[PDB]
Formats: sequence, C-alpha cells, structure tokens
Amino acid sequence: LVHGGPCDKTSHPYQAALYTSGHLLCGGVLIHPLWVLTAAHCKKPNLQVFLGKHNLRQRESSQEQSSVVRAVIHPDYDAASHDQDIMLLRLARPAKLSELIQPLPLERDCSANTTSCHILGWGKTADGDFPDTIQCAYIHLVSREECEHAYPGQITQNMLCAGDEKYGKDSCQGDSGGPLVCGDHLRGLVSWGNIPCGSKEKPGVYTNVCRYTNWIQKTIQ
Ligand SMILES: [Mg+2]
Repeated sequence: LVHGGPCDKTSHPYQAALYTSGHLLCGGVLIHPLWVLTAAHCKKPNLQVFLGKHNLRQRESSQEQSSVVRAVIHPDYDAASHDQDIMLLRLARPAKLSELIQPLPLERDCSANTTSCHILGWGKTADGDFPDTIQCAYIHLVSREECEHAYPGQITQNMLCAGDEKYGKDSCQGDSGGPLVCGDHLRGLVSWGNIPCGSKEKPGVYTNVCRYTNWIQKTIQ
C-alpha cells in the first residue's frame, strides 16, 4: 500500500496474510471462523493462511496459522479483465477468536453511502520495498462514471473504484485480496489498478463485494 502508514495493532483483526513458498503473496479477509475471502488471482497451490499478524518480522503471541482444505474460485472469474476476482478459502479448522482475530461483516447494500473507507496490507510501499508492519490508509469511493472515465471499457458491475485525489494513497502488489473497509463492513477486495501504484489520476479497482452476498452465502452454508 503506497503513501499510508503503520496500522494500529488492534485495528485489523480480520486481516489475513496468504503465503506460498515461504513468502507473502496476498492479503485476505476473515469473514467466518472457517472462511477467508480474497482475490481469485491469489490462487496458488499450497496456500498458507496466517491470522492475528501485524509485523511479519516478529513472532507474535496472537498469530495463528491454518492450512486451506478447499479453495472456491468464482466460476466466472476472468484473469485477463479481472472480472469477478473473488475466491473463498475454507480453513482446515475454525479460527480461534480474540481481540486480534475477528471476522468482518459484508456490506450487503451496494448503495451504502459511507464513502470514506480504508485499505490495509503488507504490499509494496512508496519506496518500492515490502514492509514488515502492515500499512493502513484512508481513501474514498469513486463514482462508477468517473471509474469508467479513468478506465474506458474496462470496468464491470463487479468492480468498484476507490482512491485519494490528495496524496494518491492506493493499494499495490501484495495487497491483492485484502480489504476495502467502509462503515465497518467489507465493501471491496484489492483487485487491480494503476502501475506504478498511486490513485490520484487512476483510482484503485476493487472487487465489488456487495454483488456477491448470495454466492458467498450459498458457498458457506
Ligand atoms: Mg467469462
């Protein structure tokens, strides 16, 4: 995440870190004791899920690890256009909850008006390096019209744009699958955007979570 700062230690209990081959690959969101929601492009064999993490370079009393027993990629995910970039990961065992490990509810109403939101993750920072401490930044939802104007013919109904016209705070490589949180509910998942990262001109594009309430419910229940 670029142009943000370190998160408060107790502000992201729903954040998951997804690892493969010993390195962080993506973020994710705990939405139920047995399920982590993330981006479909984060699919890899042998994913490892870590909950309760804050600083990747420090063993933390709150961290918990879990293997994935099943990965459900949206049936219509398209890896070129990024359409329907969403995937559910079933954990081997339900997560043990605490102040540092908690699920985040989903925003079910696509018309919700809480436009001030925040993003978080261990993805690339402004200096081009990957941080040990998870980063946080507040950004604002952008109207679909402006989204379409920035990426003509590339934005689908399954995508939501968000950015910061002041400093260009934005998600980046490694933040993929992480949460776009608005009004204490999950509004989106980090999907794609400008490269190099920065949202002043081109906003970040997030999977429009409100569109998947039915699919997620059916998959989990
Ligand atoms: Mg298709």
